[PDB]
Amino acid sequence: QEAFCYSDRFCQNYIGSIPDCCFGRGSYSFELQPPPWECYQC
Repeated sequence: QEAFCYSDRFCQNYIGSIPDCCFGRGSYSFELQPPPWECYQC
């Protein structure tokens, strides 16, 4: 329910994991700090 949230769309700014990831700046992925294209930008 908690995808990894990266405030930046390049997936390298991990702020944690939250299920309300898209209620702020965030790109979410199910992997730890992957390449920019592997995250979904909110």
